[PDB]
Amino acid sequence: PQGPEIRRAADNLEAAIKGKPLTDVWFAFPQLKTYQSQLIGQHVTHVETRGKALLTHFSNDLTLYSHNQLYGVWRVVDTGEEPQTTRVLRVKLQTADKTILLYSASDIEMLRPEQLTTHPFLQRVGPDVLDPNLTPEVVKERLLSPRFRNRQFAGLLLDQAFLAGLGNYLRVEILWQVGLTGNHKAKDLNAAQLDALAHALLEIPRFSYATRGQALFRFKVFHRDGEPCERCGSIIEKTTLSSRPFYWCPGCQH
DNA sequence: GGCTTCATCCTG
DNA sequence: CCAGGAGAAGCC
Ligand SMILES: [Zn+2]
Repeated sequence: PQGPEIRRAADNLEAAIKGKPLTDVWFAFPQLKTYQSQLIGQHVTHVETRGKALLTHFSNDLTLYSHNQLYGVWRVVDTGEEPQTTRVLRVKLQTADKTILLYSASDIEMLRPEQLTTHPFLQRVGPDVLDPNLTPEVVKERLLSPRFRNRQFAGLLLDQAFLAGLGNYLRVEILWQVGLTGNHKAKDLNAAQLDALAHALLEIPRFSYATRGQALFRFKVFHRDGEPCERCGSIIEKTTLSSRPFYWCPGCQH
């Protein structure tokens, strides 16, 4: 799961328990158990996302930081229910009527206020593609910046320092949308291409965020190797780029 | 810039 | 069943 999925989940967590007094708090990790007593009777004030980083803010200025990597997943349950599963529970934030459970995640930390700025991941993530304040021409500026203008898109679109929230599926769907392979640099695009890329970097993630869980978002190439491209009819192929699987259409990506 | 590595879950 | 496959940091 990447940005869009994490924000959908964060929205579900806030709907479940934002503002509601915690009646129980449980952490699997021994070093976090000390926060159990401290948080009972506090409440989540909001669940912030910074790309794939999920920050659950509490009313006593603590912030639970969690990153699902490839395997973590949140689930909202009615309080006291525990749908059977083989995943290991890692976090329970429980209120009178709704409880949220975080399973499998291994990167979980309790942050004090300073660390919202200094934590290693939070310190180096770039702007969030789902941030409404983030505009195409800002993305365009960033693409052309000295920092990123010479990066191949293959790696750049996975680098959370560039744009937070982008992941593999988004990488392939964005590059296909604008007809580019992974081996290009922002410096060598024409202005039309650059403008198309800057818009797709935002609109595709925002589209997935709005509709993936429900015109609606669909993969055009991701996991479609062997199928005919819906734009040009060519057969979508699967290779490896940036040591991650990569899908693309040889017929209309150049 | 290329691994090498960690981490959990699912499949094949 | 066991191995490989599926986000980010580390060590050159
Ligand atoms: Zn095509």
